[PDB]
Amino acid sequence: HMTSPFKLPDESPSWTEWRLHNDETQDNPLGFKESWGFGKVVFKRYLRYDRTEASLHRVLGSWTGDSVNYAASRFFGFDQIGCTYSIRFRGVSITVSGGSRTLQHLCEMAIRSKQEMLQMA
Amino acid sequence: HMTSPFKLPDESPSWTEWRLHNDETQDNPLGFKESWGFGKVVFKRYLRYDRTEASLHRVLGSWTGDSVNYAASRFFGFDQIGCTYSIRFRGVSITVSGGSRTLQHLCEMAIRSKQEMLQMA
RNA sequence: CGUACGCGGAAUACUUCGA
RNA sequence: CGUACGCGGAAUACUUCGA
Repeated sequence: HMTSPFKLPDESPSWTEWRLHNDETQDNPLGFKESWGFGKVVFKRYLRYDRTEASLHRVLGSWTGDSVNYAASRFFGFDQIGCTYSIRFRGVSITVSGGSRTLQHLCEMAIRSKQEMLQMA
Repeated sequence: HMTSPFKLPDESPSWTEWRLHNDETQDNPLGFKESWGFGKVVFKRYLRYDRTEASLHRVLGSWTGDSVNYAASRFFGFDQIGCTYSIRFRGVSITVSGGSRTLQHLCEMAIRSKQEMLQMA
């Protein structure tokens, strides 16, 4: 059981729920997918999002600079390792990548990209 | 001679200039690298940037939604193609990717990521 | 700054198979 | 929504070679 950088559990819909949603509505999916990779390990999350202020606040809390650093530090070594944050929403994907030594900046760019991605008209 | 999505020419420093800059100063490079890829074709640019308002204004003009769409449309076909914008600055890289059908949104996210990247403390 | 290459990881696009 | 795979492209990290 590795330590995840996420503070909220995964919310992936079952194949059935996904199908039901499809027949009900795309630019209106159940949510978005985001991931954090440290070296050879990747952690993923699908989170429900409905474009409301309440929902945006909730999902922006899925990870923080501190939770990412704590999870990432477990994989640090003599040499620098590759770190990456990815988020996909409505057909568009943004990936922020860099070496572990720039993790702080990586997280700053990651959270900003996340907010902009979710607040896309 | 293919049509580039860029409106400013490349400014890659020679090996000599780069070396001279190194001995003079990293979080203070001569500039940043950005690229636009449409299908199997990629266009690249290294642009000088000194963190000033004047410089930021200048480099944000290297491409627009219109110049990207005109360059990208040359590669459109029956099926959708993969499009990508990448920018690297001070050890951090941001890549915005998606299918050609989302190019408009891709460009919106790309320009925002570019501005945030260049205005990183 | 740039060139060629290898490994790992990742992203996107198209296609297909499986629930 | 998810799984496995192939091709192309791309990104990052480490290493090395070449200017």
